[PDB]
Amino acid sequence: WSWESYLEEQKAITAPVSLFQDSQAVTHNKNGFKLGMKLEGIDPQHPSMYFILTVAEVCGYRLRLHFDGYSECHDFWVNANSPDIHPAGWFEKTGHKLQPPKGYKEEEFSWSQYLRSTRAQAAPKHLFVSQSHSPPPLGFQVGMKLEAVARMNPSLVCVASVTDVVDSRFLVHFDNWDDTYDYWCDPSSPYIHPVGWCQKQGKPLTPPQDYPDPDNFCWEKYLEETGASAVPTWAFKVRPPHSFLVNMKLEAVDRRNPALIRVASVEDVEDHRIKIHFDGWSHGYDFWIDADHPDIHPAGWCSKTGHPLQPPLG
Repeated sequence: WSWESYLEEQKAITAPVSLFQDSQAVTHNKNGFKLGMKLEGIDPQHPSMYFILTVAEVCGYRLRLHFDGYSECHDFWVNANSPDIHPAGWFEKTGHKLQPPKGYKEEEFSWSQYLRSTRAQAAPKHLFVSQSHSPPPLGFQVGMKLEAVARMNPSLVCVASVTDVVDSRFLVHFDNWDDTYDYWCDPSSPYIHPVGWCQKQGKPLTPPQDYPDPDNFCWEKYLEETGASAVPTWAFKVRPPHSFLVNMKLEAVDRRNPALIRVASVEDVEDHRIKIHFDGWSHGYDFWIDADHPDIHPAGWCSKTGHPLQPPLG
């Protein structure tokens, strides 16, 4: 099974490499991670928290991460060029807090001792794209407020704060709302707006949870109450809409079993998101995803990275 013949057969076209951020397209970097190596990384489900992680599996340019001491049903995949993982000792040097592996207390964890008691190695520093050596995102500092879209199913534009900054990105948090809604962005995200955007758009702004007298939430009053400043307008450099067109083919990670990447097709589009359909499967599986999501790639990504591509259901 090659893409050449599948295109010839379906009389289809692939989404050009130029439509992808090149972190989604780069295939020539070597994956240096090895089974057993230990490191630090955020919990996808709680992006504001850091844990000790172990490389559970290596496949192509990807790897499965395991929360030391916890159940294997929490393992998740990332690409080797993921900005959400860091080398051992990162949190300490960056002043971040670490959630100790199951069984330890924050006051009894030292990499030195830990590696020795587990007879393991820390993944070398030269594998991580993110280890705080980069220039912070311009104009976005911890404590600043803004309006951002929360994937609350359905989505809402809520009052939010920058609660963490790492290298070139920041973490958006929704005031007094559940932690799990946080997400890392950069200044060009299409989901963030400056304080006051909603009012100027004539849209409803969702105030903090249980904020007294929600109906009359007032940004100026709130910034006064918190002493927080608003992310300055100039800092927002929203990116242009993507140019993926319907029917273009590409490769996407199966979110029913992320260990697998299938042949995919653009089913529909919006300004910043595309709808994935896995060739040969029901449409019940279609799903929307941001155009810059790290789990979609140009055709041939698997082959070039040594990862198995699942052909359309035959």
